[PDB]
Amino acid sequence: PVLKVMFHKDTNVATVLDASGSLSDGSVEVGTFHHPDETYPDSVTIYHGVRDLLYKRSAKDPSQTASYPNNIINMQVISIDMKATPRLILGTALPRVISTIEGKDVTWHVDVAGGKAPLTYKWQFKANTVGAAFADIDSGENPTAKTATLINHAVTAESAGTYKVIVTDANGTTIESSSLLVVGVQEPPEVASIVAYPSPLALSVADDITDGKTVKFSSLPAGSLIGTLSIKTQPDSGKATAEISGNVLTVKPVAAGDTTVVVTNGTKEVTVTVNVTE
Amino acid sequence: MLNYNAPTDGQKSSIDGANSDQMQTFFWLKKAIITARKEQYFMPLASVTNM
Amino acid sequence: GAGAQATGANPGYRTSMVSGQEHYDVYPMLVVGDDSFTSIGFQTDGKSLK
Amino acid sequence: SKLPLLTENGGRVNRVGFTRIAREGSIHKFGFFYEFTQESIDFDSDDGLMEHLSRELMNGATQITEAVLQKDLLAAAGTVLYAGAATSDATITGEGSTPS
Repeated sequence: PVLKVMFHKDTNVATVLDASGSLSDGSVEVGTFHHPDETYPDSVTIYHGVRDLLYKRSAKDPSQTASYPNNIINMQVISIDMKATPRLILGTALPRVISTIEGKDVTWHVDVAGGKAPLTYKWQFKANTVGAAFADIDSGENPTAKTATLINHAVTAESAGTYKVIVTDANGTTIESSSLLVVGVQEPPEVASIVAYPSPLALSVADDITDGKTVKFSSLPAGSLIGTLSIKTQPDSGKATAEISGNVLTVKPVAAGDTTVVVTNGTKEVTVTVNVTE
Repeated sequence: MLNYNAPTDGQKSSIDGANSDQMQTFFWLKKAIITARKEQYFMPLASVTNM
Repeated sequence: GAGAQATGANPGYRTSMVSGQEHYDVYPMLVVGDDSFTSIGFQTDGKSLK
Repeated sequence: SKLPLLTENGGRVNRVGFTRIAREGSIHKFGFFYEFTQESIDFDSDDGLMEHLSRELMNGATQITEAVLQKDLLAAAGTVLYAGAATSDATITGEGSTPS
């Protein structure tokens, strides 16, 4: 969020308020800055944003701009008074990857403080299937998915995928930590289907002729061995060209109109619909 | 047979499990490639008067 | 205050306020197995943090 | 049924494999400071005030490191057991017929 800064010259107090916030005590606007920092987010803090604005203002009149050595530059005499919405602080982030074998109980543990209480927790899970999205873990079935400590009893190969805690404060401020669960399947289930994402594939002759676009393949169930992929049926050469490397199909447009690519692992097939525009 | 396979191409080595990978997949040549200073043609032509 | 909400039926277990609401405190009982972890320091002597 | 029995002719029998796991951790930055004037040192009664303050600073740093280590160890516990009938943190209660 953008945080405004105001400076009282007589008391030497620099108040940090929200972008919409306001103060009526003699404090003059000295500029604004983004507090979670767009580039270099964990590299700087409010002190650095308040010091870079005050450097651009006159010590004799803080409403006017000045240059060194007639600017505000001794921060030892300046006191920052924070009155902006407080940020949530991850005290303990989630492990980047947890690993287990089928049948064991997994347990995630996030520490989160700061903001305004009460703090609420909502766990979510994204499957490893290509093109999947995160989705709330039912907290009626799993009472722990509404707390800071999640527990997944007796993992399966389907438990594998990204997990994510989203903590919200009473002001609506939010923080999130994520963790990939890897599950060791002793006897991997044999492929039932191949999934293509994106499918359909939308191409533009104007935009995509040089580099094309890519389609990724995944196996169902998750953790099955997809095997070696090959193109069984090429697209119409008057509409598109296609090449496959590993689990990635690259498709390049030739002219407007619809075509299809059939990809196989020798036992299963998937059709990618390709829509080419001008 | 334990194979090295191609870790950088998505094929892990046999020794590496589902939650493991090669620590060193390349060698870093620490002698860098640098460009030389540009040539100056007009600075040599200048005679200097002391100030 | 990480436990369940506490009411006047509290037999005498510890609680704390969470934004004007009383919740039971949660206390740990930790077992640290042998060789289960190590600490990391930057340019240390191997015995303690720098 | 799975013992690696061997006959006198040998052969390509009882082949096995091995696996490997990787684990990682990161470091974080900490620090605090205090300020003083020359008069608060020279005119102060205790000629050893700076030694006192430095010792307290070191003690605070060590205590903070110990607390952070304990917090990390608690967060990293592989198994969590809930006393009583509790199933989650929000359910841990000291009242009712089955307190935690």
